Amino acid sequence: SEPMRPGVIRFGLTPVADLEVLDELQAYLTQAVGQEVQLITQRTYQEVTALLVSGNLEAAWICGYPFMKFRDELDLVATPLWRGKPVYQSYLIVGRDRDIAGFEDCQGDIHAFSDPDSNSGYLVTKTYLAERGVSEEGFFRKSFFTYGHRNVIRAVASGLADSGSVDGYVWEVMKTTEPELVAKTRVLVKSGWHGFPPVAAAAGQRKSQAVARIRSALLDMNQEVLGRSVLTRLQLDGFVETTAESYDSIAANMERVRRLG
Repeated sequence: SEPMRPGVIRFGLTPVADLEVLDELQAYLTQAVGQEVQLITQRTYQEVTALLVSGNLEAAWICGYPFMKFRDELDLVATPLWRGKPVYQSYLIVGRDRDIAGFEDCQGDIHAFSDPDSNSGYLVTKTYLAERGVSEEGFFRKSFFTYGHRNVIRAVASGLADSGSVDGYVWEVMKTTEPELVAKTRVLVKSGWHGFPPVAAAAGQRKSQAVARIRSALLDMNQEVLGRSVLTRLQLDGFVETTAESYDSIAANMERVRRLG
């Protein structure tokens, strides 16, 4: 019960954007919170979520799947707004010129998933498979993790993967920033709408001044020039408060996948 506190406010995420964007987000959070905030990048959602649950981050930008997986150990801070709504889709992508009708035609593909703890990069496609009585090992000739949504698009564009499961927000953003790369892909399947990947805190930190200041920095991010500059680079509109109810559609798919196979 001797308290442990960090030397600096730590904000965890996966590399969701270019280094210049992340530097600008770090600068914004430092400015809004009124003291140093350090961005801690990890490769995987397992890594970021584990650091947050164990009290080695003040907050983290995670995914609805890891959030619902550790629902009792985590509190929602804020949900991003994209194209005016706190929701997104999983895209199943193939090569631009690939001649197939739908999901069934992907049998025997090499498939690129993003991360085993990603809603849009794994769980949605896993739900499509499980509903039809198959797993990735049975349906695909090979499946692998890229540990990055932009990397799924690169894997399909380069022809190393026949198909891929990607965050629809990331595909739409990349279409504007790297149009010649994304033009080598097309969307075969769009999923249902799910809660946009949220910012969360450890359950034992509701009272925390650090979490309160990070929450305010996110909700008030449009108030100042630097905040609006970061949001413009992310193609996000801001952050809103949500309840766990917003992530019920992801919880439902987790329960479905658990009950099947």
